[PDB]
Amino acid sequence: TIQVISAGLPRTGTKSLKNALEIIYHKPCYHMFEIIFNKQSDIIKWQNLIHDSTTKTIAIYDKLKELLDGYIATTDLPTCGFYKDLMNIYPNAKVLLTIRDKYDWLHSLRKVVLPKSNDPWKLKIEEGDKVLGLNSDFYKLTEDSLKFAFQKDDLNFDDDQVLLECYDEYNRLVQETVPSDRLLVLRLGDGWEPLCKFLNVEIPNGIDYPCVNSHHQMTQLTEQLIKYKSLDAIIHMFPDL
Ligand SMILES: OCc1ccc(NC[C@@]2(Cc3cccc(C(F)(F)F)c3)CCN(Cc3c[nH]c4ccccc34)C2)cc1N(O)O
Ligand SMILES: Nc1ncnc2c1ncn2[C@@H]1O[C@H](COP(=O)(O)O)[C@@H](OP(=O)(O)O)[C@H]1O
Repeated sequence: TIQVISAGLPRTGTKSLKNALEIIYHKPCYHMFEIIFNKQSDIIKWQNLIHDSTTKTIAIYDKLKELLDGYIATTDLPTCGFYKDLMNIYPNAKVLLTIRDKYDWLHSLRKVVLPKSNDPWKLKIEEGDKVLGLNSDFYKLTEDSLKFAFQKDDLNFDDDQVLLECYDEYNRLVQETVPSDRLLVLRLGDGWEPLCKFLNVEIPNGIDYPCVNSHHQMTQLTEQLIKYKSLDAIIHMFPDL
């Protein structure tokens, strides 16, 4: 069952955290990679779960628990905006918030997750997405999960100023909302020490804190997917996946 709730937004180090939690607990962690490289069936389940935000709350909470059964932690979209509900469902779970410089975050988001509608790189991302078998339902899940995390009904995804404001507002509100001894804010570069002390575990012996999922590596993955049109053919070059 869930031991750690991760509230950090995509492109803040969530895959490195997922890897780190799996090293610490020796059990699997949710992350969107789980959805795309393992379980594309859960897309609609998240999308429908998102529209839901008393017998309404019990129905939502049971569907969250079923989606997360078998995992010890959640990172990344679409679980982000549910961090408060997860605190209620799992009262002993600790909460992590991965953060970084807002401009670095926005660039990383634009290059990997949510390119502008007139960015030429969007064309490549979409071509690689088809090689992975991702359809418009996945795109709507990404957009709706971000809107849900930001608590916005209407969001112009092409507006960087609004995304930067939403980023700062989201990170501030997590730090206001999570009881303070229940929260650890992790900045990129912090390493094992703050995470292991917060979780009260020993630092893993002789291994660096994970450094995975860079935009440089995602750009290479997209380029290789577009070139050969086969994930099986290229997976050997991307051992993290
Ligand atoms: O939770 C991490 C996360 C969750 C979901 C997604 N979906 C983003 C993508 C789809 C998309 C959505 C909206 C607009 C567009 C656009 F604009 F291109 F049309 C594309 C763009 C790239 N595609 C492959 C992929 C990259 N990473 C992934 C992680 C997991 C699963 C797949 C991917 C998915 C990305 C990430 N990140 O952070 O990578
Ligand atoms: N240990 C680490 N040190 C520095 N940056 C790290 C890191 N682990 C992950 N990152 C950065 O976190 C981002 C990935 O976050 P996520 O896994 O949530 O999608 C990437 O930013 P860049 O796109 O700027 O390279 C990646 O380089």
